[PDB]
Amino acid sequence: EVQLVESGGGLVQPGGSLRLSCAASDFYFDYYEMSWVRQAPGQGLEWVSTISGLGGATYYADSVKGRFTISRDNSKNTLYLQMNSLRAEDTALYYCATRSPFGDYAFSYWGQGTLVTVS
Amino acid sequence: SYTNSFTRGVYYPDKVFRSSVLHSTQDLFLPFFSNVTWFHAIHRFDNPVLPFNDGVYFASTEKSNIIRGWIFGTTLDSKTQSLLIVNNATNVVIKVCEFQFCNDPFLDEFRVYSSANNCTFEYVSQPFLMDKNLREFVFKNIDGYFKIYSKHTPINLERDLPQGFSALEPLVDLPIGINITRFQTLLALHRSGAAAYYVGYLQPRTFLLKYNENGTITDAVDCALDPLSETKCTLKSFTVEKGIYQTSNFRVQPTESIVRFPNITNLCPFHEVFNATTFASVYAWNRKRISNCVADYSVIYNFAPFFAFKCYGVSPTKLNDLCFTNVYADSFVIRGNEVSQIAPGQTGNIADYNYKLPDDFTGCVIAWNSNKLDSKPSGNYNYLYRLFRKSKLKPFERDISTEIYQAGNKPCNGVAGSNCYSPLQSYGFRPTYGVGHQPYRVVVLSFELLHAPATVCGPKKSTNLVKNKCVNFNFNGLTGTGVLTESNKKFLPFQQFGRDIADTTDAVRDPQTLEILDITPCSFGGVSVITPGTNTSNQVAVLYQGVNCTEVPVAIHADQLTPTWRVYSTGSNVFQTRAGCLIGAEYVNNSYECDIPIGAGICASYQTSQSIIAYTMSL
Repeated sequence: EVQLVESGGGLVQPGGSLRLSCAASDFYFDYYEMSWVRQAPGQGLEWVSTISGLGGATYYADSVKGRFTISRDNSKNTLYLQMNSLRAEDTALYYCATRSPFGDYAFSYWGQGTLVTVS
Repeated sequence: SYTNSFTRGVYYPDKVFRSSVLHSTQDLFLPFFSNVTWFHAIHRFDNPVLPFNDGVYFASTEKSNIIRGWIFGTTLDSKTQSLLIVNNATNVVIKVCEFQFCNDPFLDEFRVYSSANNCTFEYVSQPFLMDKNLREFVFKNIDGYFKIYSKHTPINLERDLPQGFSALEPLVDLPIGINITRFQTLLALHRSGAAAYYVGYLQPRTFLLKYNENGTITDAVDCALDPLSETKCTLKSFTVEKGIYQTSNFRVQPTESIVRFPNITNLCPFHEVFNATTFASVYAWNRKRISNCVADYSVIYNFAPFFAFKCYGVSPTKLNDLCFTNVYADSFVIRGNEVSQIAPGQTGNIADYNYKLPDDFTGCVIAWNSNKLDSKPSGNYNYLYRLFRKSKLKPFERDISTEIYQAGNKPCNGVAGSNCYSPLQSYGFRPTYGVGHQPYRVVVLSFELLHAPATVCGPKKSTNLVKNKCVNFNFNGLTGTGVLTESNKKFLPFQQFGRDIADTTDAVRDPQTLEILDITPCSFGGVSVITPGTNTSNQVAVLYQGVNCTEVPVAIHADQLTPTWRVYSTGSNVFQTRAGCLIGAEYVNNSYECDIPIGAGICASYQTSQSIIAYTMSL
């Protein structure tokens, strides 16, 4: 009965900056961790970054390790993803997801996704 | 010389007393109906030193003590210990030591070796493993423990190998701790004649052994032979029914196993939280996070015997096998009245106004009585707990609100009137008290596991990286059997899109340096075995889906198969169907009645010689 709405997206240029949002209304679980996923043409879906709900642990992928940044603000219960230095292989559909740390690897919820198109 | 070894060479896998069971084991065995070596003696030998790979199975039917010795050694020159089983009459012993065995393995006074070296464990077993009649001995060695067998049994009239079934009884196995790569046999000569050296080879293949209540093995299936005996072990029985069944990928057996679980060696000081000098109170606790460690849960119970060590979610005994990512540790002290109250789902005063576990919590609580630690005659008021608050809370909601309890009707704000008290109730501890009020220090370990590379796993060791061969991988708990390949996949897809109701692991993330380990099935080919029942005869057929009667041989890896199964995967008497290719039948142009529904309207029967036929489902 919860949802993960997103905002922000469109045609961008290489070597720029972009801000993606992930908000929720009926979601109040604190221990549930948040994550981002990317779907690119040709392949399926690839994990981007993950913020644990137990503490302040943040983890990134192998290619976006020292490029992007994430911030999970619990004051208004929203996640922000700041992507800087956009390369060529970044045009994809980004989706926000939430999953419980204790359990299987499958995500508990999905999002609407935004299309990041790098010129 | 190549002969056929039909159902002979079965030994006992383990030294237990299982009765009326159907135990399926995976050790080194001899495949049935396989080619072996048979040589004779002339008067020096008939064959050079045969390579001892895993084990050896020797057969002999002669008498008068002609072949009563066996040589085991890597190089027999400046190497480890060597096994020397010399069968004698007055001083028959097994002298296991390092010798200088020459190229001539002649028994007949000890001219087999030249000199001796430092020795090891030597057995003084006086019982000799010596006794027409056929003598069969299985020699093997695993985990530094040499195992011997012997099934000397009266044989029938002269032949090459007798029929029937036999099970070599377990002999006196002995721990040595060496490796053997060469094997020879000693021979006795009167005047310084012929013999019968029957040597085979043991491969690490699965084996189904059925036991009896009397204490003997009745029959056993090789599970690595013709489709009938191949499918016989997939159902865990010794008889089949008329119909078509599926296989379990037991044709190509995984030779080796890879684990590669950890990547570091530094220990973890998680015990530093348990033996802390001063702990924290339930009102204000502290959660310590640990990552990139090596967890060793075996040293947890090295302290004094605890109480209520219930670990929900995982197995308390099986803790050094599953990996995680983060280890959270929060420790506090409660009263003895709530030793069992702290539990997942169990409500109460601490489940409402204090710490509480969520619905799904893989971590474990561990508590110990600390009455002799925290006890003051005047009163231990330093340790308190929040009891008076507004309403209920959620898990992981540590509150440090140091304000006056104001859930009443009027704002006391200091005077502490009606419905106004202190949140942190300071209950004291004293030595002269009952067991129900003794303080118990409890730590709540949390094993957080995310979709991230492994950071802290069990204390198990590592294995070797084997590629381009059907092996068994257990990298991060994804225990599977397959082949690891290096594909061009730049990223590892997360198999969670369609919830993966029925989907195997296509690839795994290498715990070592960044690599792409794509998982490929060794040999599946869509193999289906049509067994008409062992009660009728011993003739079956094969079916392969997704082929064109020409791609099936190169898909099921016909080159790496048993010679008996190669003929059932040829291009002769094949038929192209709308669901694959049928091999091992005769397509009749007419049909009478559907008996065995092969698939896609095709039905088979078994009539006369008696063989499998092929027809359609006519209505």
